[PDB]
Amino acid sequence: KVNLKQDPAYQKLQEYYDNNADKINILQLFQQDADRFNKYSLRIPTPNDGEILLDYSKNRIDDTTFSLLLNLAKSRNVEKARDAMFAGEKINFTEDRAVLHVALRNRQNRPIMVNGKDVTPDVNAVLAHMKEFSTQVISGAWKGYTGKPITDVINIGIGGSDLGPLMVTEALKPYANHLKVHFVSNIDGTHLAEVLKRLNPETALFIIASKTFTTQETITNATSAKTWFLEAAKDPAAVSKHFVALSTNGEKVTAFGIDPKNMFGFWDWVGGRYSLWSAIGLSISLYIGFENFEKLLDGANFMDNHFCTAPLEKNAPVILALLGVWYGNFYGAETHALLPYDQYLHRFAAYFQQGDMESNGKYVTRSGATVDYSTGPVVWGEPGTNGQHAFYQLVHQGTRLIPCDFLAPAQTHNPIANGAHHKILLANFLAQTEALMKGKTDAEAKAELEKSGMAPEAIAKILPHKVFKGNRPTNSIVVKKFTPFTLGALIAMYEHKIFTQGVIWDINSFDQWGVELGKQLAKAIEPELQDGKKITSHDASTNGLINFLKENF
Amino acid sequence: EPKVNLKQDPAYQKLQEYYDNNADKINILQLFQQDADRFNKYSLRIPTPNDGEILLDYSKNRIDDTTFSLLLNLAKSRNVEKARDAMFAGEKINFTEDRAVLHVALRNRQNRPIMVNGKDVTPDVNAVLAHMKEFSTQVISGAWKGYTGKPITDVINIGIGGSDLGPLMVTEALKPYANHLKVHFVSNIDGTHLAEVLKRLNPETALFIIASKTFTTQETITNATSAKTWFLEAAKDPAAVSKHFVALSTNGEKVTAFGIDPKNMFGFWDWVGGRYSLWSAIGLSISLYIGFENFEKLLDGANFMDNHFCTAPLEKNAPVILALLGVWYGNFYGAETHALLPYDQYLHRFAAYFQQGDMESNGKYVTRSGATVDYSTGPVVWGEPGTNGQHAFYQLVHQGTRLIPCDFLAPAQTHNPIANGAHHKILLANFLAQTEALMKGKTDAEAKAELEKSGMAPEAIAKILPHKVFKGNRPTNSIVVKKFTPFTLGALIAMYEHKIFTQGVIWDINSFDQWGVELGKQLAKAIEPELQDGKKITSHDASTNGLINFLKENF
Repeated sequence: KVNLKQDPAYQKLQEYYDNNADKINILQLFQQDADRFNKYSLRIPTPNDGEILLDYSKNRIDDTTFSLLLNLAKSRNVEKARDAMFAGEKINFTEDRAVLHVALRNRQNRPIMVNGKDVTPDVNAVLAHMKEFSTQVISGAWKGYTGKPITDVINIGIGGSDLGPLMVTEALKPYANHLKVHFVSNIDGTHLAEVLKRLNPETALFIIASKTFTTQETITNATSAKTWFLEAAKDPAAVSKHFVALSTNGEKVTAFGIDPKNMFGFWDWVGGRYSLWSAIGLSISLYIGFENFEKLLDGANFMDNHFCTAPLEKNAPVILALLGVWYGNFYGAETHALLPYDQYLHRFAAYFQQGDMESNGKYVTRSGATVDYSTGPVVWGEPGTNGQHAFYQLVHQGTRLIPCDFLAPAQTHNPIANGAHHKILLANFLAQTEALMKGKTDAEAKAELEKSGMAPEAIAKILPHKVFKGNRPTNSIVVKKFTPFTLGALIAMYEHKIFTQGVIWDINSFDQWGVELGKQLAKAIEPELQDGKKITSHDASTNGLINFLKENF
Repeated sequence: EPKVNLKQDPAYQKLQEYYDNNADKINILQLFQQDADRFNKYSLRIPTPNDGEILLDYSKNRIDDTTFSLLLNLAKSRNVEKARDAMFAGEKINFTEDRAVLHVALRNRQNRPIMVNGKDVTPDVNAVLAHMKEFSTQVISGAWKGYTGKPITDVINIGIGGSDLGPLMVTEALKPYANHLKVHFVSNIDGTHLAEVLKRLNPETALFIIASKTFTTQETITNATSAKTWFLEAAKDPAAVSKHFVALSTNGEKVTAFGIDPKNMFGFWDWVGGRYSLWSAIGLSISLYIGFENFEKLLDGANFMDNHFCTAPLEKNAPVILALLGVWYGNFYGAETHALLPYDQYLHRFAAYFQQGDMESNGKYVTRSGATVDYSTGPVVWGEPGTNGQHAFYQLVHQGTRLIPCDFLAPAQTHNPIANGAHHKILLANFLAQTEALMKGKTDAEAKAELEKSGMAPEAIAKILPHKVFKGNRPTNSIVVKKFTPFTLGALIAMYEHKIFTQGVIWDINSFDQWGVELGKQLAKAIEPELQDGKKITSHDASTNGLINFLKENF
């Protein structure tokens, strides 16, 4: 696969950019084209959750740009790559592994082969186990060491074993049963300690989420949790009523004191940052029930089918991928913001900060060459209207191009004050994207200042500060309501956007070699922090930091 | 006193020429190889009276002695010291709004006179503080009763922007100092936010704090009126309102019309920016949660940093140093972002807070003279605490295509030394190793030597090798405190406040206004009636119409 800057489609986009960059103005495009919203929006009907609208019209694209972008998807063989993923080819080429999160939500049970065997029965067997356990815990059948029902579920995991379950349980809170859920991930003892203070050992269920069952942070947290537990329970045999594992290592799990009957497995073709759909989603199933966890899978499967069947010019993940490449590789924007106008989705941007950045924060191509072009952006955001009142000043009147995805539901789960709060929330959702596109010219701001009765000199002083240049691009995504289905569909849509960008950049979206160096160096430092001896083994900064911390232990 | 266009400033030109000649050659590791005294030269220890030293280690940066000199000349050329003194004197440096900028007066612990409109603001500041102290002790003690004669159990701050983020972030950061009160923060106009708090409350024992200067802020007042409605459904007595709602505000007319007694209005002043307001009456939720004595220590820490910023010569002045590094990376290397990475779960909202304080301050494009900038201003600020961030996005910081200066922060001591300190040792090892890694990287030779030592078939070594290389040369600041306490937190917040200020000075922008809010607010007001009415909407651009009409079909 040829270096991307020598790809003829990429070259054509560079030529066009170099000649037209500065002449693309979104408002002017709207003024000249009454069909613009119809042309650059996609409505995706669902069986039972309404339509999903993707409105990508407030972007710096016209007919020429859109064709040139589609042609880049074609020249980088996005469709072929997609089909390779879905067929279980070993597309994680540095680890020589398949990439099959889509198998976890294969609701049609189509055969998908790995090492000569269909994985569907294995996937479905884990799901049936999750369903049985969930019912046992939720119903009170599963009892603690003094014979009581569980009241609290504590997930302990890092990265992919934490963010997904945390984000989704917060997003789908209205669907919760009576169980309280807690998430521990930081090695910082604060994280565990503040959870344990809320708990009764007799009614607490811990879920230790780690494939290896040797991950440092998660095992340390797990063992500290066990120690606390046994201070209450005294009896090591009681650990098996209060600790279960999402893992492959039956020996280690058994040695920790978990019954291996309560080990929920998954596979090397499930990436951590694509894992919430697996056994890793057990805390989701427990919190909102298995039938809701299945609807989340259904939504994801729906989107997987859209990604597979929709032609490129009507394929939501592709179009999103292409827009990001446009802003990132041609306009040079470093970042991309996720702005859900929904407080429950407060951790959505954090979740994709991982799914996107850990996937596409790469620099080596499949041929082993180093890229000479931009790859993944810094992904960030806060839900509206909170972010709106924190940082939008800079999105409107700073020096930066920041493409933003604005998301909202038509309906709220909390229609307080006869719906009044939701109307205001949606008005802001709409107005901000309108504002970013349209801006406010010198003439418009001046006319306002005159009509307000300000004198000419005062108007001169303030006027430049009141001008909004606009032409700032946004996508708007609307659902009828955020439900397990529509959330699953959206998560999967972003998963496939990320995949498609990786294919264009010819990187490996599915490995993570970049975490190895810090892990090694941390292991080397651990023993040096065990006493007050002066450390000289590193560069002078690391040494100097270590000795300062020793003075202050 | 507008300044020359920054790219024309002779000190900025000198930097540009040096960057043009040396950007490709500056390698942090090499600079350590060649200067054994590097850590000593490019670090600062600031002793505090009771909280140990604060260490800023800025040695893992793409700077040599020439770079550092040239950056200091820029802070001189742009008159940072004069601009500081002007702020601290009460001059009207918020030039678009013609207002003073005096969050430093909120923590003026020495009671120095500070003049606004011919009057010392110090007595005013101190009266409000005295009031906050009296009220906080009354609520905390149980002496302040609800409408059925019970002590308060829950405190609900309602506010947006600067009336929320500071109190939220500081209560989370100082949670080990909390008393028995539960604190709640409602900010979003999204009904979910209020509703999920109200479910946990007993109207007999809940106290609401309505934080808004004008007392007209739409989202805050909508939330407040909904809370009041809930409240009165239970209390059924307009008089009960004054036992359960207080205001952080100066509009006594509107407060009192809401049902709050003006005795329970805690005022602040127009020279207090929202994003710099937690030190004022706006901090009442903090005072309530961790007690007034602790709130004063927070103030003391900020005052201590204010004094440092005033007295330290540029070359040993932490805010200025951090500001100048950020201009180096932003304006010369072109980096768009800056990451804040506290290795501290209590500080999980620290980056979020500085998203506002930095980006709403310096996300600006018009200079003091009214001219549009032709250089970059404020970066996108972002981050998550360690080690959470570490397992989310550090792949990209290590091996992506982007320069991302990061501030790593950690304490030598934890408030939660569980398992005999074992978690905190690991936490610290990661705090240290990550910046070491970012600086040192790992060459083809280093990677290959490791691979050789695993039983790796040479074929497989060759195919994996390039993926295992780390370019390194990625800069960081490391900030260490003895412990995150109210004082050390206050000092660090102020430090970043003064970083932001110094950058604003250099860029010749107004760090203290926020005219960028207005267009969106006006366009939302127009849309409101259109969401209610029956008609197909056609008054906007096709996208806004299309979105409206799709929403309307799904109502």
